[PDB]
Amino acid sequence: MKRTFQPSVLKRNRSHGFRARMATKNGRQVLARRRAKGRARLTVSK
Amino acid sequence: KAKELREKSVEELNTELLNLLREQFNLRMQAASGQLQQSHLLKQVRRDVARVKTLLNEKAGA
Amino acid sequence: MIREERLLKVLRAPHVSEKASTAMEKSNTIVLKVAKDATKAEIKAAVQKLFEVEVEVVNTLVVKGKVKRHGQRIGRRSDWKKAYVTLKEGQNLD
Amino acid sequence: SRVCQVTGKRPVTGNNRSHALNATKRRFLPNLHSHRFWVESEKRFVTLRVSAKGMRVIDKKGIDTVLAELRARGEKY
Amino acid sequence: AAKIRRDDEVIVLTGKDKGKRGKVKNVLSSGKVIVEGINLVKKHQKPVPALNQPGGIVEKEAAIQVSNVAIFNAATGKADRVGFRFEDGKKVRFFKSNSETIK
RNA sequence: UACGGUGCUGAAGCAACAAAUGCCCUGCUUCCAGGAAAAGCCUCUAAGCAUCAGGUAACAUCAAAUCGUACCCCAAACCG
RNA sequence: CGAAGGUGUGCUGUGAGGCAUGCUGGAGGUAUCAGAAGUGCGAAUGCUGACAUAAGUAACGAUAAAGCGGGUGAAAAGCCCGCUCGCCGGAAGACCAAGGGUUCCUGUCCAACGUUAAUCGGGGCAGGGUGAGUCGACCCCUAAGGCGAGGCCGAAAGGCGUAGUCGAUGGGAAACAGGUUAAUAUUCCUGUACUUGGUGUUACUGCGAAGGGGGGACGGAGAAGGCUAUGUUGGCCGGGCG
RNA sequence: UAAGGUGAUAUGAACCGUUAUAACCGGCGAUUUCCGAAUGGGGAAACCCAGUGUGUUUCGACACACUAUCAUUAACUGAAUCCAUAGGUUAAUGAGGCGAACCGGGGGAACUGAAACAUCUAAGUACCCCGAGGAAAAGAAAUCAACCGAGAUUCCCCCAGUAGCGGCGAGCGAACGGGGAGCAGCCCAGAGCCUGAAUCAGUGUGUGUGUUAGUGGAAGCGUCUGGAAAGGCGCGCGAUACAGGGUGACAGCCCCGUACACAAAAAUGCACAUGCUGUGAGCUCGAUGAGUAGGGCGGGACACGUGGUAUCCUGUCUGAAUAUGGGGGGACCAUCCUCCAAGGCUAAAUACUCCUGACUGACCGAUAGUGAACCAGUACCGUGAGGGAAAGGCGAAAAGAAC
Ligand SMILES: [Mg+2]
Ligand SMILES: [Mg+2]
Ligand SMILES: [Mg+2]
Ligand SMILES: [Mg+2]
Ligand SMILES: [Mg+2]
Ligand SMILES: [Mg+2]
Ligand SMILES: [Mg+2]
Ligand SMILES: [Mg+2]
Ligand SMILES: [Mg+2]
Ligand SMILES: [Mg+2]
Ligand SMILES: [Mg+2]
Ligand SMILES: [Mg+2]
Ligand SMILES: [Mg+2]
Ligand SMILES: [Mg+2]
Ligand SMILES: [Mg+2]
Ligand SMILES: [Mg+2]
Ligand SMILES: [Mg+2]
Ligand SMILES: [Mg+2]
Ligand SMILES: [Mg+2]
Ligand SMILES: [Mg+2]
Ligand SMILES: [Mg+2]
Ligand SMILES: [Mg+2]
Ligand SMILES: [Mg+2]
Ligand SMILES: [Mg+2]
Ligand SMILES: [Mg+2]
Ligand SMILES: [Mg+2]
Ligand SMILES: [Mg+2]
Ligand SMILES: [Mg+2]
Ligand SMILES: [Mg+2]
Ligand SMILES: [Mg+2]
Ligand SMILES: [Mg+2]
Ligand SMILES: [Mg+2]
Ligand SMILES: [Mg+2]
Ligand SMILES: [Mg+2]
Ligand SMILES: [Mg+2]
Ligand SMILES: [Mg+2]
Ligand SMILES: [Mg+2]
Ligand SMILES: [Mg+2]
Ligand SMILES: [Mg+2]
Ligand SMILES: [Mg+2]
Ligand SMILES: [Mg+2]
Ligand SMILES: [Mg+2]
Ligand SMILES: [Mg+2]
Ligand SMILES: [Mg+2]
Ligand SMILES: [Mg+2]
Ligand SMILES: [Mg+2]
Ligand SMILES: [Mg+2]
Ligand SMILES: [Mg+2]
Ligand SMILES: [Mg+2]
Ligand SMILES: [Mg+2]
Ligand SMILES: [Mg+2]
Ligand SMILES: [Mg+2]
Ligand SMILES: [Mg+2]
Ligand SMILES: [Mg+2]
Ligand SMILES: [Mg+2]
Ligand SMILES: [Mg+2]
Ligand SMILES: [Mg+2]
Ligand SMILES: [Mg+2]
Ligand SMILES: [Mg+2]
Repeated sequence: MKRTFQPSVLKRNRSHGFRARMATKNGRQVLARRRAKGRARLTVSK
Repeated sequence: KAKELREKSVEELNTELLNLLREQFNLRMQAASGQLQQSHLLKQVRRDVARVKTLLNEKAGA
Repeated sequence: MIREERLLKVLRAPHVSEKASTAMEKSNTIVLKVAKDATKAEIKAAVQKLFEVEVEVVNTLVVKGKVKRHGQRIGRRSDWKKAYVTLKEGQNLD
Repeated sequence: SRVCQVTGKRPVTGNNRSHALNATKRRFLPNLHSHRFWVESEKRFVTLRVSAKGMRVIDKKGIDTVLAELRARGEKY
Repeated sequence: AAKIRRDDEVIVLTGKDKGKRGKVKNVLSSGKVIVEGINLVKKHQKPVPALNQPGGIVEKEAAIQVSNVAIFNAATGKADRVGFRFEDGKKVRFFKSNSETIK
């Protein structure tokens, strides 16, 4: 069957990437939460 | 060498830095092969380049 | 004019290999491990100055680092750059 | 923004209370209107989005005093 | 400000060699010394083709705590604790007994 | 000949027929549902420049950097 | 001269319990009288870990299919070489994009992985391997759309949007054949080409745009005609005479 | 400060050093790639592409600096449109982003409870947004009181679960007054007279006191058991040091320390003193914050749900007097008392702990305690936001088992 994850790095980075998070206010709050929790990989972006 | 190098000109320190960098190249290719059997010379050279760059920023612009 | 200090920091090591020995004895081409940010003109100037030898052409490629496991902890080696430096005919090098 | 430039009036929030005292949040907007005021010294018109209270203030104090207050406040006109 | 140093002659206070003497060969950063000829262990040394070792039961010296040794006072023939004083503006060692400067 | 290979040499190398969903064809015919944009490219002059700049024509010389390039890709290497 | 803890035994109390001691263990334990409680577990389709059971049972993943000799090796139904057999063949062959990211090649190992064994492997370990002016990206250009100086609007955050600037899936310069590596090749080599920019001379002399125009530049279906790829036969050459 | 070193797993190699530029610690410095507010333009973060200028060139080209936006100011320029203005450009200064809690403000729930539920509650709570400081806010009476008087603000204990509010239900819940912590008052709405006089800010200097490396630092032997003594048994000694930790079993006297005594080239905090710059001090005579108070309508805050409801705020419409005046004293009037709104500033007591140092615990002791004693916000899962583990101990010493 066709499963729900059909990967594409361009769409992955445009949707969940660093500059897509840094563009908006709420996306910057996402990066602030992951730094406070201490995530190693802060975003998707390679 | 900070006392020796302090008694030098800017062009003399630049000449020594270029002779150090040539020695650092010849050591790096020598240790690239298995020829170099004195590994401490790479460290001695890297410190002496840092001392020359320090004294150059002291004598010029300071 | 490319500066001599950069020309001294461009070249890292010669690369020993069966392919390097073949290209050295057949095509008169040496294989060098170079700095990663080094370009072809910097390599041609470095070999033409530090070895005083005539370079015909330089081909470059980037070597991707392997992923190794020391014990059970994962790790990754560094990406490094490789240069095929074709010397002109008659030129010789140790 | 529904803000009087002269008085600094602003939409405040309150409640609609029904007969059964059912409270729903509403807003109280100022009666803002854009009006061209003739400045006699500079001999020109200045458009101000001003409430009718502010128009009574301009009719009482004069437009030169108010535009002095708006420059001391740091407000464009 | 170390009391027991390298070329010092010490006596052993505790352990399987309570009373023996020897010279310190090197001091370790962990608060241990290697005293020449005292704390002997027999290591089963494995042969290596490189390094040319045949491999046997090598008897060699193990480290010991600095607390377990004291500097031997060769005058009195005993152990003395070590104090520090300034002579000529220079920090020297001396024996707590007889106030004699360690040399 | 390490039987894996490596070296040397090397004939003929034409014609007919059939023939594509590929090419001419971004064509031609026809229909209505009436079928992207911009740059490169060509050209026109504006201010400006006046015999300098620039233009094309030939020739010489120099440069063309950087990154990817292994391998699977229908699959035991992708999503399951 | 052996603590706690563990494991037995003996004794004792109405009971919760208590005491002594053997073995293990190898360093802490604690009377009494008071004090404070994370103070007592068999159940909560309780939570976590370990071990059973069914049970050495079901199954070992397309009914495309295997047989033999020799080799290696501790050992071969499965590996290698060989001869036969069978299967796909508009694919179960070959080349890529997306995606993965060293799975590529060589040597070595067989613990784990592999639904069996394994000397084998996309497994472990070490080393090696990806070569471009012409391929592609980058780059020039824009679509849908996004962002958006100013601006307009909005309690605030912010929303929309002008000039602009991004944005391919589309437009835009140029390389082919042969050979070669264990592994790369339109990238290396041999041969033969091509394009766009430069500087520099020489001849000639209207050059100039963010502007104007042209071009780029565009649909569906259908009909033939002309070709080629390619194939067949003949000829030709080499070998053969079962 | 030093006789030992070149961080760890993790040896080894090659070396350095031993009386002082070995190492180590601290102060001030130097360098400080790329991304990221990211700021030269773009961008799918750690990448792509420039422009201008000044320099070098072995003409191939190299190196360095600068170039974001907005606000404010100044200069120049500059439309329709004459002047002008908008606009443009240069230049200078500043901001931007991050961050635990506390704080002020703008918005603002519902589950729930009421044994249902709609007024009410939960609760101005959670949450979102904005701004600030080391604290913030508030603050020097148009206040209370009661005919006696008090004398800014904030905080604690009472008053008091009282008075009240309230489908008078559920529930919400003061104040006056009293005891305390802490205390500090001032200025402009304006002229003069005397003129720099108090105070504050900044910047120097000097002294003291800290902080950021450090130094000295007492006093035990014998014997028995035992693998090992710090234990047992004797005999001594120190203590302004018997806090604590380590050392082969439990050490005041083995070690590190502790009590105590000191110590800083350099940086820096805090006090004073004073220098300089700026600042004005005091006296006299005045002035006394208008679309404001108040009112009507609709809401909100006050313990007070419109009620007989004072007081405060304002979205809307209005609208005074002004020291011979006005506000309040819980509907309202009269008398009396008290105060002077429509301009501001102000320390302390108060709140909190991302972080640092010291110490403590009838706090845990590896299914506990942080999710994490261990390379844990990791492995792993998820497109993503996000979720989120398991896993400690040889021995005194590797002497980690030659053969
Ligand atoms: Mg390349
Ligand atoms: Mg409500
Ligand atoms: Mg000891
Ligand atoms: Mg390929
Ligand atoms: Mg295939
Ligand atoms: Mg026992
Ligand atoms: Mg027991
Ligand atoms: Mg027992
Ligand atoms: Mg216990
Ligand atoms: Mg319990
Ligand atoms: Mg039960
Ligand atoms: Mg249970
Ligand atoms: Mg079974
Ligand atoms: Mg059965
Ligand atoms: Mg059966
Ligand atoms: Mg079966
Ligand atoms: Mg099968
Ligand atoms: Mg067989
Ligand atoms: Mg088989
Ligand atoms: Mg076969
Ligand atoms: Mg078949
Ligand atoms: Mg078929
Ligand atoms: Mg691998
Ligand atoms: Mg393979
Ligand atoms: Mg086996
Ligand atoms: Mg197996
Ligand atoms: Mg493998
Ligand atoms: Mg392009
Ligand atoms: Mg573009
Ligand atoms: Mg657009
Ligand atoms: Mg804007
Ligand atoms: Mg927009
Ligand atoms: Mg494309
Ligand atoms: Mg291949
Ligand atoms: Mg055009
Ligand atoms: Mg069409
Ligand atoms: Mg043909
Ligand atoms: Mg026959
Ligand atoms: Mg180290
Ligand atoms: Mg930039
Ligand atoms: Mg940018
Ligand atoms: Mg409710
Ligand atoms: Mg409800
Ligand atoms: Mg209820
Ligand atoms: Mg304040
Ligand atoms: Mg009175
Ligand atoms: Mg000391
Ligand atoms: Mg001491
Ligand atoms: Mg013990
Ligand atoms: Mg007043
Ligand atoms: Mg009012
Ligand atoms: Mg009223
Ligand atoms: Mg109201
Ligand atoms: Mg009114
Ligand atoms: Mg009033
Ligand atoms: Mg009354
Ligand atoms: Mg006031
Ligand atoms: Mg345990
Ligand atoms: Mg835990």
